Amino acid sequence: TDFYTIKDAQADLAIAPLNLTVLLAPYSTTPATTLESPTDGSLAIPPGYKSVGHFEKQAGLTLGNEFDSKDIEAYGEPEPIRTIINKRTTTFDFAMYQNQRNVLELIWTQDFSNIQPSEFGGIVLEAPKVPKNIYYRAILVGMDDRNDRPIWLYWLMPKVKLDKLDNQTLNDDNVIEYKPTLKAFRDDVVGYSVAQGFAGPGWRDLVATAGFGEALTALTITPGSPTVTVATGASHTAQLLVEGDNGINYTPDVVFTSSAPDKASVSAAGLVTGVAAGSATITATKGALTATATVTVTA
Amino acid sequence: QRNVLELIWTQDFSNIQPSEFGGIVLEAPKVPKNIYYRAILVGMDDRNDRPIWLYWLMPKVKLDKLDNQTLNDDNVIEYKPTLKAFRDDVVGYSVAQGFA
Amino acid sequence: PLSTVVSPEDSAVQYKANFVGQYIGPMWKPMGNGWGSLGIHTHALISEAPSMGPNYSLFSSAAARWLWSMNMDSVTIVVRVLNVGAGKFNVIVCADYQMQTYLGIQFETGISNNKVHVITGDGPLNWGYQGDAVNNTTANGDVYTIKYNDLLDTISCYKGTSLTPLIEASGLDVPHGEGFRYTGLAWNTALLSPGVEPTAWEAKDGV
Amino acid sequence: PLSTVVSPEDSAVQYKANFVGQYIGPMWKPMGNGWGSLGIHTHALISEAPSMGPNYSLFSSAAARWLWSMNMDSVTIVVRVLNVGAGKFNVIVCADYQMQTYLG
Amino acid sequence: TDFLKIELIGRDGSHWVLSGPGMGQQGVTLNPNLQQFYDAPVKTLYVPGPFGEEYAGKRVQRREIVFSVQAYDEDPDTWSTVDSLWRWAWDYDEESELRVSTSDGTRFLKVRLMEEPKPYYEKDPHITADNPIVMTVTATFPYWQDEPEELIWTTLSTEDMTRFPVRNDGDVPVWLKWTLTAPGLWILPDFSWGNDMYSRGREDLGRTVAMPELVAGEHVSVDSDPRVQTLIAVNGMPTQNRWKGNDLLYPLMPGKGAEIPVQLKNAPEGGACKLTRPRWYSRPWSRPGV
Amino acid sequence: TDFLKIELIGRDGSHWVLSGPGMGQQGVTLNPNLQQFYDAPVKTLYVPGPFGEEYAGKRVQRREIVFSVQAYDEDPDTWSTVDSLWRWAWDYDEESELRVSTSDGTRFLKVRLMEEPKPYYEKDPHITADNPIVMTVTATFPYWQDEPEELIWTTLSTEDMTRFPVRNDGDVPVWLKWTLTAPGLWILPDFSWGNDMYSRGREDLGRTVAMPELVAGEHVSVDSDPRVQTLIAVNGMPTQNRWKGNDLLYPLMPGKGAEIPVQLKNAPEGGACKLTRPRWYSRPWSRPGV
Amino acid sequence: MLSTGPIMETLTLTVGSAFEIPGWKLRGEYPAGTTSHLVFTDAAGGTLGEFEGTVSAKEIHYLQAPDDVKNIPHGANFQLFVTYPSMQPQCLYFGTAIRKEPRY
Amino acid sequence: MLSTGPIMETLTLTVGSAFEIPGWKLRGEYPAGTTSHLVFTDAAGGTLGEFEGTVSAKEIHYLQAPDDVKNIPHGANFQLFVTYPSMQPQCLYFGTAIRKEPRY
Amino acid sequence: MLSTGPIMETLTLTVGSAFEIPGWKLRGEYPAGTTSHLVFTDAAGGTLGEFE
Repeated sequence: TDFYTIKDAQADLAIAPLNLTVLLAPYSTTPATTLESPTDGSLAIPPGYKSVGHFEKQAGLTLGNEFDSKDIEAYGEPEPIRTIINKRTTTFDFAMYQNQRNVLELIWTQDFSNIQPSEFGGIVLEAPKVPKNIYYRAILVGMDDRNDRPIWLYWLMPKVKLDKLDNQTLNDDNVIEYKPTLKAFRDDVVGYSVAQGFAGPGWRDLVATAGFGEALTALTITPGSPTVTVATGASHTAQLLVEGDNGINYTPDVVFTSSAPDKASVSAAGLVTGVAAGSATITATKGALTATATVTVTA
Repeated sequence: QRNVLELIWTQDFSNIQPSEFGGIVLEAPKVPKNIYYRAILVGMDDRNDRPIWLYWLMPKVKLDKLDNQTLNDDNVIEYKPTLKAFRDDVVGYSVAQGFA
Repeated sequence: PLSTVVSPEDSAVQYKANFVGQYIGPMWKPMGNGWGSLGIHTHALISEAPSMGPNYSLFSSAAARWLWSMNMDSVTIVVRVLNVGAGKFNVIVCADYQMQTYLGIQFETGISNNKVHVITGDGPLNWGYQGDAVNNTTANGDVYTIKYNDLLDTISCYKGTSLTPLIEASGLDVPHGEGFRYTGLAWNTALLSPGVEPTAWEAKDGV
Repeated sequence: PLSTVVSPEDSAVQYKANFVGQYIGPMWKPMGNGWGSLGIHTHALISEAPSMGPNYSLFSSAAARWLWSMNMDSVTIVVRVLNVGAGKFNVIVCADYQMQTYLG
Repeated sequence: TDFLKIELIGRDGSHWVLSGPGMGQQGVTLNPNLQQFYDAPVKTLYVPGPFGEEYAGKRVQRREIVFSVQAYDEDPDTWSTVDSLWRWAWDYDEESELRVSTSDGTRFLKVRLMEEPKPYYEKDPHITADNPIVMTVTATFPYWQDEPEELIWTTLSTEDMTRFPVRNDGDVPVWLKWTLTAPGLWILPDFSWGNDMYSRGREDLGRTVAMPELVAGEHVSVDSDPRVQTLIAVNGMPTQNRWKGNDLLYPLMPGKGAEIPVQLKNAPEGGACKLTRPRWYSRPWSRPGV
Repeated sequence: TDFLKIELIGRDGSHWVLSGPGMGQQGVTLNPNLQQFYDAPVKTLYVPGPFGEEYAGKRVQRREIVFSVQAYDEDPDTWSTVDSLWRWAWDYDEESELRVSTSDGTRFLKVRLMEEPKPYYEKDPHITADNPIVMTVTATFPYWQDEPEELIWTTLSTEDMTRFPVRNDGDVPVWLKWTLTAPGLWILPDFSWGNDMYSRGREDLGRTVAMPELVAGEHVSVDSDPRVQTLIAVNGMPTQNRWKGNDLLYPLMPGKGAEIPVQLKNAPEGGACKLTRPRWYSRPWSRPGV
Repeated sequence: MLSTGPIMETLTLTVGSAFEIPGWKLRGEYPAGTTSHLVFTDAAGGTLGEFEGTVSAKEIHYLQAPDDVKNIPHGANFQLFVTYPSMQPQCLYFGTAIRKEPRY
Repeated sequence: MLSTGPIMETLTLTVGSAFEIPGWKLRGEYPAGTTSHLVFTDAAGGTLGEFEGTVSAKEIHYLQAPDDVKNIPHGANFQLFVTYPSMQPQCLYFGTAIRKEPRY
Repeated sequence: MLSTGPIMETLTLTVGSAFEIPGWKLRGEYPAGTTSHLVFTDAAGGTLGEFE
């Protein structure tokens, strides 16, 4: 086998976080199990998660992983036979610009929900007498939009706490930035400290290549004999679902066509509307794969 | 890809089933898992259409450390692990170097 | 470093069984019909102790072997039995670890075959006969003593308290020594109902 | 381990007693009449071996218990005996520790 | 971890989950580095011998468990409530239970405050509202226990006899307790189980001891435990006085068990016998051994 | 390494490969820094003299071996099983074997738990399923042993004599054991081998001692080692009681060997003799001494 | 180690719960005709239970009703054997069977 | 681990409060016909309570009444079975019940 | 170490399992006609097994 075939490198599996945002929620907010909407697979931020806004471009966002390790030594062996990772500490830091309520609450470790602006809008945010140990829920979601098929890659940290705060320098040519480091703790209710996830049409394209599940080889369709009504009513339209052999819905990816638009007119999303009584053929194609269904239309 | 992510997270993601729209979620384990792999580091020098394949065989490697990764709106996300070689009892060596 | 390796001087050993609990127990290794081929029958109709036999829900002929092995060639087996039907009950002596070759005493109960035989085993569930058959009627609670004497190379069966051999045989071609010191029981019935089955079993090294 | 090993409780026993040494020995414990109630009688007048019996210097009745117990309920006893005179001799099996209840 | 769950039942009946699933729900968690917690401290004796010293036996020592807890809450007032409750859950005179539950079941240790606890940091604890308490508890009975197995045999006959199934699944010998009703003459087993602690290991294999005849109302507790007197009459009578230098001498050795016989005679109104067998272990968890 | 193998055979007969080829197959390996393992501890005695202190003798001491093992498995349940099995492989009352195999052969040391093991890390052991157990074991007999060399001589004659080749190839004196049948008057050698411990090294060069006349059925074992009574009869008779205050006095010193003579007289049946020469060493491995 | 052996493992038993070994825990390459069985044993060598696994092309599945596994106690030994066609059985996983359940 | 084992767990109970297990934690694929069964028992084994969960396509939900859960004290054992259609019950979770309430 | 010597190695046996040593463990160049045999003996040297 040649070197290129042995390497089998794919450039499409390189995901660049072209855009990125961090969302913080109070610890009472229900944690985000996943960011993919169960309806159409779009991005679904759970309620209670508020974005922190812009942050510094040059600083980026650094995810730090720290391993505590212990070498096990054998009497009859010179080198360590094994090593044990006692713990993996995850932190992340970024330099955020905006001066909003949640940003300032995170910076000062105080709840400013009871802060009432003065008659002319002025506010004063006193630091707590004793620093307060407050936990939040963090979502770090980034978008790589390629060919109008975005990939949303995200980190879910159900429990984060301000670990340190970098010194801030005031310069008459730069805006004020707050650069916190947030350490992730393991949440008992969800059973993890940090999780990584992928979603989007681009990720749906790349699941098989990445190697999760099985490769898409058979394009099955919803039951191929749906009955539709010409007259307006409950049964004047019928929705078709296009699935792969690996249990992935490929309806947005496939192309819906009708060989007989007179009988059932098919939309892009996969809705056949009864127009004239008879039988129609609906075909959804994706590359070489295709699926067909014979729709019955009644007046 | 799956083997890269499994190595990074010290978890076996063979049972991870993509959702209806292909999305996956990879949770870090409760306690880091001590998993060993077998590594082949093979390089090719193409000289006069007579390649030299020089390779390293590590029959037992473990993720020793993982450096901090920085997200920048102009660079792809890279995972930079360090893998430590241990001596395999079945083959009797930890690292071998070969040419072909 | 050892000059010679000598087999340890294993002493005389004794074992008991009464079939009072729920199931058979691991001390009886099933054979021939595989695992789960043995069962306990209460016999509450005749007001007697429970007996061990085949599980007639899915089997008819079944053999069991004692988990442990006798430490000497000579052996005594005292069996208290019940006759709640027709069938054949085999007390198995000098068997191998698979009950392929063994001596045995067979008690047959039936309309015309109320008899006792000396048998040589060809597999756990198949056997051949040696010598004639002695007439013997077996009642509930009958106690039989099957002794294999190695010095005389004889197999004998005594009934109740009398010391005269109810049946006897000598010179039968069955291998002895190490690996042929396993004892057991077997049941063979044409019907799917208990026949002659043991409620009490004792084994002892030597005669 | 239980396959290979044989427990002391799960082992047949075999005991002998000869009295030819003309001493009681440490294997017989007197019962009922207390310590020192047993004795050995030679019977040298007739061609006979010594026999165990009561200490007739003190008692006319006695009992002895074999120091160790049997390992199974069924038991065999073989006694070679001498009828020197008038008396009652009991062979006792299935006895308790103090020989309160037994068959004989 | 879900493989191990540590709980404390205080002397006042309070329930705390210090480790495992549900830890910290009551505000108190368990800190690492807890000592003399797993194996029962045993010391061995040695006398001079020809080749140095010769083994002379072993003695088990009382447990001295030194551990630490975190009492925590978000507000100092509720932290103070939790800290007070934790202190209330302990004493010196009376003991509190410490249960360890694993796949091998639940085993408990009765522990008491060996000395005063050492609470809080160097500053006042109301600042952090999350403070460590250093506990030095002691186990007078160093063995981890399970619930004792109790058997009842009642009869209306004048003379009767029964067989109690008994088995020591633990790694240490246990001492049996009997509760015998009166009147009647009881005979109880004192089998050695091969124990040569009196040089009669096989001479006493089937040893039975006959308790003195009991008059009406003289119900007896017969505990073989060396800590307590063997015969205790409920009405205060000196029943041991009529017992002529006989005693229960042998514990239930590990790995041993049988159907021990209990006999009752001369009982005009029958009699009841209760057998209590303790379940003592040297470890919080251990696989069954035989 | 492949030059050294270390094994444990527990009180229950379990087999563990702590080090060497096949180590850790049962889940337990051996950690470094094991002490009082190689050389038998010996203390030397000194008495005041004109030039300081004069040599007064040597005494061997029991071994106090403190060593750590590591019990590991992938899943905590199986790790718990492994740890329980390792704990079950040890006891205080009974000893377990510790075998060292090298090119010099296999030598074993019988060790028992001197005190309670110290298991696990500061946190609960189910987190890692890979935990160290610190074992403080002791060797009452401090010498490393090989299987003893045994010789048998049988005779049908009433009077006979034989010679047993004997040689101590180790570095410590060994004490011979005899097994002599009965009836018969035996004369056994007690050669000094030039040992001046009694100031009779040259006088007792060819010392022989007569056992008392053995009666029928009184087969005897004559163990010269000091841990054991010299004469013990099979039938329980007091042979050493009959033997008038004599004794076997000398061990077979290192580097010494000869054809020691055994004499049998007054044996109408003709009798048998067995000589057992122990193979004791002060180190787990050593080249043969000459 | 010239000859490979089994892997030490644990099984979980629960009262009222079906005993199941998922096939993804016994994934492999099994040609048609490959059999597999699992044997439980006490400390004396007696069989407490024998079961046959459903061997598919790339997995082996075990599934037993709670009645079958009721009698196997906590701490019993287990062996798992796979017999390839025209080949002798080989042990894959040996080990112990713990009972993870509320104790009474 | 070769077999499917229950996870040790604890259930909190409060006097005067409704017992409820939220569905978002008992997640998993449950085909139509699935049922859930939560059993509360004491030290002896006497059944303190039987409850049936309302299964859905992806969740199992429990919701009882304070009158229903009044009889269950702290330390009572519990186990949660899930029975797929045409299958034997499988113990998802076992463990113990603690009470988070003002002690009396 | 002037002379060729054996390597101290261990074997694994299981009851009810086929004893097997894989070929890739006993590697090396073996010309035609080479014969290998494995001998199992006891503590006294008595042969208790031999395989080809």
